[PDB]
Amino acid sequence: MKIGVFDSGVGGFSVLKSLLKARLFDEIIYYGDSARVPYGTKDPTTIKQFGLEALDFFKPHEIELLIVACNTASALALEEMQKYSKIPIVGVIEPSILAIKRQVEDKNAPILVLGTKATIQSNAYDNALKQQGYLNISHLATSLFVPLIEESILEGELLETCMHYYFTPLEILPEVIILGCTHFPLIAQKIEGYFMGHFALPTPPLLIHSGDAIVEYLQQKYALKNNACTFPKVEFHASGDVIWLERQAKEWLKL
Amino acid sequence: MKIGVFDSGVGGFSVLKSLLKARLFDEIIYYGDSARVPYGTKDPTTIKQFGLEALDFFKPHEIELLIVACNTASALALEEMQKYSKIPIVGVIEPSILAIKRQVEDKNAPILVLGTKATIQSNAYDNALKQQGYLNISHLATSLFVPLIEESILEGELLETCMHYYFTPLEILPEVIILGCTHFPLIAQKIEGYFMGHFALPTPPLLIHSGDAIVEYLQQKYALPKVEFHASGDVIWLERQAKEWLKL
Ligand SMILES: CC(C)Cn1c(=O)n(C)c(=O)c2c(-c3ccncc3)n(Cc3cccc4ccccc34)nc21
Ligand SMILES: CC(C)Cn1c(=O)n(C)c(=O)c2c(-c3ccncc3)n(Cc3cccc4ccccc34)nc21
Ligand SMILES: N[C@H](CCC(=O)O)C(=O)O
Ligand SMILES: N[C@H](CCC(=O)O)C(=O)O
Repeated sequence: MKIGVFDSGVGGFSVLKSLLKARLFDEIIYYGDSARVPYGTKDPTTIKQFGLEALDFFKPHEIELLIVACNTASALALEEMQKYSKIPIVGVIEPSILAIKRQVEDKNAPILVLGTKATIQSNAYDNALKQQGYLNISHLATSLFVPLIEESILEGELLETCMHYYFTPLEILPEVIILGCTHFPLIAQKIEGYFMGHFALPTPPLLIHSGDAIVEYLQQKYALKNNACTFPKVEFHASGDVIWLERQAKEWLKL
Repeated sequence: MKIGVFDSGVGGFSVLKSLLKARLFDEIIYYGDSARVPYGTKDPTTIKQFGLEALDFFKPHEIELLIVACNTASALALEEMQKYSKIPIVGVIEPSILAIKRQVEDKNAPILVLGTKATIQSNAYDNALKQQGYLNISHLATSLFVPLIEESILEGELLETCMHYYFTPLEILPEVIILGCTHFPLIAQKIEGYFMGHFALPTPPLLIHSGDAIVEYLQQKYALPKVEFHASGDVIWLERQAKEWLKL
């Protein structure tokens, strides 16, 4: 089985890592639109066209399924992409909704959605959760987390101050935190730590990881038993910084 | 004269404002490639191509001269753009070098260049300054300044912490600081306040503004109001910003 993975850049690596461990596919074609990253600060119209152009990139690769690892693209371009695509396209939003549905029985549990400005503004998460019966939903566009993470500021006073900037205004004790952005898993522990040290939470909140969530979904939906190639063929492509992207793949994914 | 102004997005407003105040042109065609901003975080080969493509946008407008308000595009794509352009293309780097020549007589004056990662790695300013005889040139990529400014983090603890993160490691105290990025003028007084508050200085460092520098050059070189906005991203948003901040 040969599939594709699309993201605005290298961020999607966080989703790809999960996919690789789950041995769901024998071959993966990763494509990052690095020349235009980030997507999170842009509008729906622009994002949708980006999504459509991504489909064009994959046509020669003859993939049988496309994973939109980008949360922003999943929120703004997924519907349009699915409209014209002949192969199934799976985003990272619905899988997380289902993940929450399975592990969060209390419909009143306070849920906090974190993502880019575009993702949050879209209310993609909020709407899906409401449809599933959840009644305590809060969202925050922690936009600066993206560039900080890209500069590798994964700890220290600057990150702490940035988290403080976004989280201080919160008047809820989150029991569930959605890491609704490809970049957020890289500071998940820091985020959990902030809430445990700045709030009176009795126990750490449940963190929803987009990659683990989509893995769960794919296994069930497509009846995949984790028996694909052990050392799968993976290609990395991008609209820019491709040499760099390949280096990142070897350095962090050992591919 | 009818001219064009190019930037990766809305940032070029810092230059457009200077142009407008100087009442130099009868008509201006502003284009921000907001679908792909930022340029500063990307590699040179990508930025150069972005610049060439920008030229195509202005062709039907029949502009007489093009201003590249973007410091990053000025640093990386200007040479290539001028190669394939018949109309003059003026960037924001050389004009600043000239201003510095006029305002900084002391060749040993410590000069600090601030800009995007791409602009700083190009050594555009350093090379130009070296060529003109300056002996104490420093540079620093204050990358996070761009997104902080776009999110309107123009004061407070977060900006202070970010400036500290970038400035603390400096060993040389600048007497002159070049705001080599469209966004930096929005935190000019804060950058000024940082050095005045962290060191004992009788007078703040001289800040060089890209917009003011290019206005002087244009008046000089060209012995020198309809304004329309275009964008690869949300043009309506850009026009709304123009109405709010430029009253246009
Ligand atoms: C699959 C990842 C969990 C692996 N990984 C890290 O574990 N860790 C710990 C990483 O640090 C890492 C990095 C990394 C490399 C250089 N600078 C910042 C991050 N990168 C590349 C990278 C680059 C930019 C943004 C990214 C956003 C989301 C995932 C990866 C990103 N990958 C990293
Ligand atoms: C720079 C001045 C001509 C106008 N101006 C402000 O004075 N001031 C004080 C502004 O705040 C300003 C703003 C602004 C609007 C919304 N959020 C942040 C900044 N904007 C729009 C804007 C947006 C993003 C990045 C920009 C980078 C450089 C210049 C302007 C930018 N313009 C602002
Ligand atoms: N990939 C984006 C983050 C980076 C961007 O804004 O392009 C997301 O998951 O929302
Ligand atoms: N216009 C850029 C800043 C924004 C970007 O990186 O594109 C500059 O002047 O360097």
